Amino acid sequence: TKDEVNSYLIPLNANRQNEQVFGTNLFIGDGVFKTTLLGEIVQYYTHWSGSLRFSLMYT
Amino acid sequence: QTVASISSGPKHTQKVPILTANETGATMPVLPSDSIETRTTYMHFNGSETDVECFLGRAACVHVTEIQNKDATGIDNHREAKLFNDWKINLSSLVQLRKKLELFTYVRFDSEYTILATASQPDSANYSSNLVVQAMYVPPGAPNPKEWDDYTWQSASNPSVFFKVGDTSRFSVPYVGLASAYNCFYDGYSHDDAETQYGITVLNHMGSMAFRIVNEHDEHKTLVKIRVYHRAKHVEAWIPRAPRALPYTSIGRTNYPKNTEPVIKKRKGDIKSY
Amino acid sequence: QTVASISSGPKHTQKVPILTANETGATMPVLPSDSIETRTTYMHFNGSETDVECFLGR
Amino acid sequence: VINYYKDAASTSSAGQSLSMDPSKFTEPVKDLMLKGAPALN
Amino acid sequence: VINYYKDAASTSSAGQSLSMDPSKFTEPVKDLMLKGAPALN
Amino acid sequence: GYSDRVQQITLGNSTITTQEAANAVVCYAEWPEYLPDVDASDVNKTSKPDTSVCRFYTLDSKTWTTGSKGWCWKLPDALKDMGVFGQNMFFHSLGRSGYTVHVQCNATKFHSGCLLVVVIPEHQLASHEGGNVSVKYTFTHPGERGIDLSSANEVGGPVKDVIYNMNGTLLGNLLIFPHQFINLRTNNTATIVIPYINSVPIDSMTRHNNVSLMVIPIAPLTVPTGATPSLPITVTIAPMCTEFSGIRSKSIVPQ
Amino acid sequence: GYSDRVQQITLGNSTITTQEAANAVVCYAEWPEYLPDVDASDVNKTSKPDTSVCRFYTLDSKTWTTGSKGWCWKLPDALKDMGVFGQNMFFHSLGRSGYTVHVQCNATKFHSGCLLVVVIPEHQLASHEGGNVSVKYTFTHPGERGIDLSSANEVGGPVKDVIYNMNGTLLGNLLIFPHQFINLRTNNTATIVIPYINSVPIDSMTRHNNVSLMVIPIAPLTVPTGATPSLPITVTIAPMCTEFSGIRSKSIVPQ
Amino acid sequence: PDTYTSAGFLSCWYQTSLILPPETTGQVYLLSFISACPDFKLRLMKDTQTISQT
Ligand SMILES: COc1cc(CC(=O)c2ccc(C#N)cc2)c([N+](=O)[O-])cc1OC
Repeated sequence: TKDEVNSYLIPLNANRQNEQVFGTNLFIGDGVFKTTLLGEIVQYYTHWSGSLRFSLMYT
Repeated sequence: QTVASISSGPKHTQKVPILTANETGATMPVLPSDSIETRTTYMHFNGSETDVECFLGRAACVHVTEIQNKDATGIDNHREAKLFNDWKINLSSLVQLRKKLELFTYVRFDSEYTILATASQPDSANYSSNLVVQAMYVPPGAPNPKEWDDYTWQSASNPSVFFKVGDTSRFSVPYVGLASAYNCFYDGYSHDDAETQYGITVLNHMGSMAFRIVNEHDEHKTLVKIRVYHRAKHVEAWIPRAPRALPYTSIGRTNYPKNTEPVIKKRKGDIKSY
Repeated sequence: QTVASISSGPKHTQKVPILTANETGATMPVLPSDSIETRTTYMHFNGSETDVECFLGR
Repeated sequence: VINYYKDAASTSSAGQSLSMDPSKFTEPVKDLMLKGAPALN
Repeated sequence: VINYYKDAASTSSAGQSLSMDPSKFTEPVKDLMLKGAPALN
Repeated sequence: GYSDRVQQITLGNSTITTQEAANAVVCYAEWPEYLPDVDASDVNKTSKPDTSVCRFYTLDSKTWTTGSKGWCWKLPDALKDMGVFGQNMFFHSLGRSGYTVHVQCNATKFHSGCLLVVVIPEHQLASHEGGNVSVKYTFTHPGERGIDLSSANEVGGPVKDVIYNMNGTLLGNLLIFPHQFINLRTNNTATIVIPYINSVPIDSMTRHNNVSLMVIPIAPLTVPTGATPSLPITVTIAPMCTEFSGIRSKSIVPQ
Repeated sequence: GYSDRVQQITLGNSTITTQEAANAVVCYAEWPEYLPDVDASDVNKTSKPDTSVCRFYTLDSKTWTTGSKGWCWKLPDALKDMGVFGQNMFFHSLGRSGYTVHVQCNATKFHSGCLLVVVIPEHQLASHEGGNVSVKYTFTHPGERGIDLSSANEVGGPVKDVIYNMNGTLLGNLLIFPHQFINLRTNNTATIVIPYINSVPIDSMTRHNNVSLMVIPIAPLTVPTGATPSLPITVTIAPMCTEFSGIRSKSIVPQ
Repeated sequence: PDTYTSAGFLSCWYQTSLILPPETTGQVYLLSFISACPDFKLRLMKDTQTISQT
């Protein structure tokens, strides 16, 4: 409903099988990416190209 | 220097240069010296004026728009009142330059723009105001102006030009295509969708040019008309095609009007008439 | 001039470049060639327009 | 011809290409055809 | 590029730095970490 | 001993022969080739099925009658359901390819007729509705059946007046594009080799058709007295130097 | 700094990682390779899709319960509907391939269980009916679902007593075949690289399954007190050095 | 965001499942990060929609 630390937490459920954990399109200048450092800087330019580095850390 | 025609005399051989077979798809380089007796003559010509660099290398008007200086009090939609205006950048709105560009399929070049602004005071006015125009380039993704006085006109990152009305603005822009060349035609869509748009209108999302008058309003109303000119430089062209024959109907698509006059002239007489 | 991606083929080793520990505070420079088979490509780009001199230069 | 500006786009027109090879359009055939010889042999 | 003015501030933009070293931000760790080797050994 | 008239073309396990050709055309004098590193952008290593996709596929024969207007096919669309080539088209995000087009039409020394066979890069069709109407995806993706220029317009489809090349330009100037003629008294077949022509190194093979192939009757068909007033026209196409990139799940397209 | 425990495998655009492996097995110490001229017979030039078929495909996860008997998959059958690999299988008369099998199963340091993961070349199954009854095509081509050894017999199908390996030999000697164990207290994954093993240079990929993969619980699953009495088992397979030959129309198989 | 130039999709699924040890019931979370590879390029500087005043 509002911005919060939880917005960064991706929930993972025990004993679930082959089910989807999360999804997103790759418009780096909008959506989930819009507020990130990458998204923020990317928006200062019209064109982009190259490879993205997406990582996940288990807690 | 170069010879235009070599000296050629009588002929009687089994080498018949003027007998070909156009179904091969080739246009054999037959010369006058292949079918008549010729004398020597020189070119004294390089064909510099027909170089694509020259052909697309001169300024052509690509857009005309209008904005006006008047009291903004009460106006809800500034854009509509023309307190400021837009131009969705494109080069196929005015047909003259368009037909030239469409003589090719792919085209690559840098662009040199020249923007002319002319004032007009149709109603009663005591003097001609000295207005300053601001043309700001709004690349796709940049916030669009909503009021002639948005924060958007700060233009911290968007490039923009300020110049007096009556004067002219000039600057060049590098080749901004996302691909190696611009497409004059595109037999495709934005994605595999049943209803989505067809044509280069899909590739041509170059953004807008926002125009406004920096001055506050005067007692009278001033109408400023803006004309944008485009000159190509450092030109490259690929895949020449058949010239446009029928009139255009829309920006970007090849559509032509229903019920159009024939394009080919009809003989006033026979097929034998001179 | 500069290569954007080197040619990289199949892989089966104990050297796992894509397994890191972000709690160290570092962003290991992992490349596409570290997790997929790639071909050679060049940059044809210097990044002159993203230089701070250019960014604040207008 | 002194370039006052830093970027290439700023420079003026390129000047005549001086290449001029029409054959890629007039003679795009696989087997070379010599003028004077039977088009279809 | 002839400087018409006496002071340095008068000159135009500096031109690309051409340094480009991201490691002071991406890898500010004390013990060097080699790509491919265990992050935590 | 040899002649432009007689030729053989072998790609994969398919071979076509003709004893009445008129040379062959290689678009803009360039033979198809694979994508070189210097021009590449997409970092994915590509896939080159070679012989399994670079072979001749024969489309359904059309029937040339005394009233035919012409036909128009589009590539790679026309081969989307052709063996492994087709499969690769939908399973990959990107791909590039060249082709060898072979149009066949034989009659007798008593018949007469002249077909124009041309390849048009980026053949952006026009809407018969004029104004600014678009041409729905389905109508520019006819598949191997291609578009019949003598069929009636249809909502969302393209205009089909042979005379204006379906794009507002005159038929007579179609010759500026790599072409060949099948003039029954001379020809029997037409052959055109197409190299990859695009402003990008590789592209989507489903949302964009790189070229369209048109077979247009110029000099109308005429048959000897009392003979069947029609002749079949057959189109055979073979991809070459085909590369596929970015494999994923199979793509689903409009209808 | 390195270890048999941690490994990465990259084929095509797919990469699997494991931090609890137990080395890896390369059947008969031979890495897969392409068919050399000296051994070839079929004169057709082959097709090597490379990266588009030599990648990891993940089958539906099985559920290991306290009563599971085991599962059996067959190759290339198990991948017949997997992307471009599958398509090539049916469009070609012949083909050969090797694989990298990766079986996954993780629990906690409190669980206990031991799976035998083995590759059996020419695993000719037996009919539960005995005598001289055959095993219908359908039943040895289960697809990616594989055969469940704890399911009931069915007319025309194979016998499924885990104990007799579905062929009249004892389970305990299955270890003479290239294998690996997934012992929960040690293992997390099992990896086996399979080279092409056949008495012919290349073969039909639909009428003959070169090897079958079996995942058999030996030491039964046990979970900590009050925990879910099951663990999922996932099988991921990637073809390698795949060659297809003799392309024609698509094959139609029983059911 | 432009359709012609869309980049695709990113998704994550369970390969096997998440297994917790005894005496453990708390929720488990993942932290995701995004950054660019040296591969990266950006062109044509423009104003951002991420700030305004008013
Ligand atoms: C002067 O107004 C501007 C115009 C443009 C558009 C441009 O140059 C262009 C030219 C030809 C074709 C084609 N085909 C596509 C785009 C850009 N721009 O694209 O960035 C900026 C402008 O002011 C910074």
